[PDB]
Amino acid sequence: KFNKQKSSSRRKMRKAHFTAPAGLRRKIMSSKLSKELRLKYKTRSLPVRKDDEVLICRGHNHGREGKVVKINRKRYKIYVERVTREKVNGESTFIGIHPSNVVLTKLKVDKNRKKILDRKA
Amino acid sequence: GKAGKGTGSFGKRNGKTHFLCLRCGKRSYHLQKKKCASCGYPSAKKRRFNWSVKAKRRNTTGTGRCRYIKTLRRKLKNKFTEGSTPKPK
Amino acid sequence: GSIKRFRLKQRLGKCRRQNRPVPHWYRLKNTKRRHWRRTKLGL
Amino acid sequence: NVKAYELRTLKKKELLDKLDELKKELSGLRISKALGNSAKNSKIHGVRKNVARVLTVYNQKRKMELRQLYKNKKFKPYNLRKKLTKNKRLQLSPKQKAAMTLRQKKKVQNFPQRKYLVV
RNA sequence: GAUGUUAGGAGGGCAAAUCCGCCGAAUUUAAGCAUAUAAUUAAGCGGAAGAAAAGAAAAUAACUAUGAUUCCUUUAGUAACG
RNA sequence: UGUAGGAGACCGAUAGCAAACAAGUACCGUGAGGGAAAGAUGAAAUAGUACUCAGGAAUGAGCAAUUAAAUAGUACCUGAAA
RNA sequence: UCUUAACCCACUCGUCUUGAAACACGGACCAAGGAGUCUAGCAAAUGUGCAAGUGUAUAUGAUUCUUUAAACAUUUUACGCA
RNA sequence: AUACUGACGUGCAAAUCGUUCAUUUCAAUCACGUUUAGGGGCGAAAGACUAAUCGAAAAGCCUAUUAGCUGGUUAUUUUCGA
RNA sequence: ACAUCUCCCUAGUGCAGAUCUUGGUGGAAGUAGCAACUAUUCAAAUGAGAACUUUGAAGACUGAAGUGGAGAAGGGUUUCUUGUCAACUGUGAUUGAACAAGAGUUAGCCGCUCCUAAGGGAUAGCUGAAAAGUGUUUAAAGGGGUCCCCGUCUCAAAAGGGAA
RNA sequence: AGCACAGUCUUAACGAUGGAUGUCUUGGUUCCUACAGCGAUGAAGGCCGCAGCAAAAUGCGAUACGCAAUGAAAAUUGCAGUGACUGAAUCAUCAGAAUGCUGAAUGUAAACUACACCAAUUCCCUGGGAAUAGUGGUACUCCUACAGAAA
Repeated sequence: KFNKQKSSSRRKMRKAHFTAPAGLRRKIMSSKLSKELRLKYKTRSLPVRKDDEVLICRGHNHGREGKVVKINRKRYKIYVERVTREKVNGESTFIGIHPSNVVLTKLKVDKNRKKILDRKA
Repeated sequence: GKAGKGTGSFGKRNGKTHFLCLRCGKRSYHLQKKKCASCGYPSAKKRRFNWSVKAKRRNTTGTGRCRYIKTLRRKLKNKFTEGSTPKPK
Repeated sequence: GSIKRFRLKQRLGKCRRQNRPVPHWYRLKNTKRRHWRRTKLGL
Repeated sequence: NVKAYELRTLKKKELLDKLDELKKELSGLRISKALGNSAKNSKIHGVRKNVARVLTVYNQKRKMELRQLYKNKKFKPYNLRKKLTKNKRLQLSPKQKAAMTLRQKKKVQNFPQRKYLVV
């Protein structure tokens, strides 16, 4: 913006969003952190891991809480346990949720994640 | 003449006078005079000319692999790191 | 014709190998197919 | 599956023996693949890469031993020797390019470009 | 001056926008056309660089003179050629 | 010109680089060469047309069935004129 | 509004052409694309600013440095035309 | 490939088919290999032939050549008007 | 996603027409047409469905200058088995040189491969700005013998020559 | 269960037919800024390969859609394998690897996987033991140095 090196064109920014490397995709699988935890760490946002616990804030399933099943980094969908959906034949899969539609409560904290939390503090 | 012009001519058109060309690859090797028409061979020089722009572009550098030019890119920025490695943990 | 040399032999086997349709296991995650009388190799 | 750091420890006779053993197994896998009857074919990827990892480590160690053998004076193998532009390889040295005549040197010594201000 | 698979080395080839060398036309214009024009251009064969080329006076002036090169603004569509 | 950026009172799929795409490709020419047509479902197909009946089989229909929407059914946006 | 009726009138449009309804020419039909422009230099006209002057040229300057690729300023007496 | 100016003449065919006729041991016919390339070749000569192309091939470029000549040249109302 | 008539700059700005360009589409019309090469029939099998698939019985034709064997060019998996019927197979079609899956070409002795010819490309030189034009034409370059004697090279016949 | 001349023309409704219009757009475009040569240390070009299941682009080269190293760093799935409480699985970086056959292409060649000649050669082990006909070298011109020959 005030920097005149980095582009503000729509076209390039979109292209970067779509052709993103896996690490870049992982970066934009971030979610807002739950309100007391947010206060505790003074941390707005964290990248989700597969075993985390979210509350859904948008879509028809808003106000459902639950553990995260699977992440699809590539096409930008997380899967949550209580947003099941049956297919056309009646077979059950999970509804995909955009990561900005959910707020994160319980983070699973590994050594690396702890080091990141330490960096944020 | 039944084997005359047109239909009679095309019927007798067996026997290829052009083959692949080892250097050029475009089917431009004339067998009888032992010469490739485009890109030369067996001439040391590459035979080409500036009147067809289309021909000039469709055999440009970057048509193929560019095995070493591609490798040299990124290497040029890095340069200073010659012969070296990121240090051990 | 009946007579041939190694480069021609290899290429014809290559073209035969190439011609085969796209595999369906890839598809569930287009085609250029040659028919011999209609389109000649032109080698 | 193999770990590069573990491989670097090993003796050359032993490392090559391991490589040959892996090759025999890989060959067996290729025979199983060709046979096609209840194939365990997905293992081939892993084995080919393990062989690749082994070959890199052996080649690195051998190269380093040859490099150590040719450590000093002129006449290192030119494969081993520095890769840089042909023009750079061809030219006279920067050291020589910088160097200049005695009459010029005396002139340089006579007229230094000093730093200055104005009252 | 030969000879050498002698020892150490080099050149060759590709790419070409800008750059430099040769070689080098016609359509066209004149309401025709032959000189002039197009044009010291297009094509052709060569050589370079990240820029090159030019460069330290066998220069201009006729002034109270200036003082290597390049480039811009200019002189100037002028002296002049036809 | 090659690569890397930043751009725009530019074009918006018969336009714009020949090329928004598996295009300097398919395809055509003995060969030098010539050289295309070719984007859009939906929010989500980890929602892609289940099941039943009549059908040799294509297919059709459903009191059946996904979706907010199927005269949205994958040669899927809107869908003009002849 | 649409619709036939009936009375009165009504000859293929475009075209070059003295003269086209022509036994002159182009037009099976529909859709989309499809043709007095831009630059240079000159002129008059009119608007507009200044005036015996005028035009800041090239260029320098800045707490100019998302816009800003213009806008601003002319040293704490070049040049065009008159 | 002489004639039937036969059939065919939106073909079976960008020269075919039928019937007729000429040629057949030599200035014979056929293949394969080979030679000569565009104001150039090659020509028992017809301006013949030189890849369905010839009183100057094909390809690309100069090129968006040029044209007192042909065709086309797009909304409305109102005014003066050859 | 859309406007601006409040005002004003800017334009690749208004189509019926160019035997316009490009794309679609009619009327012509279920019409022209599917006219070379003597002839097919009967019964059965297959299959959802048979004039033109398969089998059998008849009748016939090609008539060894063969719709027969072998081969070259050229094509290039077209072969072959197993499936098979969306499109194609200008009628039908279960057929197929179509489509899908696989399989298949084994040489001391058969060819190429070796040799030279008509020939092509170079060396030695010499010309040409170079590009190229030439080819022993002012040669200190390849081979055989035991320091001598020969002595430009190379590619060019799948029907000449040639080891089995 | 009856009743409708048919055709042609025209009209409206409702559709087929067709792909215009509108709406988009990981594309073009021009300008400006910036750096800017690769090659006998074998390039570009071109072939021939390479995926467990793999055709075409992409990618890569017999170690072949990744190797080593680094920084990120727990997942990866079409099937199937694999890995995680950090040198594996995933990415990006990529300075060490490797680097097919060719191609100036350079041993003589060339519708050849043809053909010479000279070196035989490679690995393991600490000064010895095993392997393989495999692997190299051998173009033309030039220069500097050396050599024994000549006049």
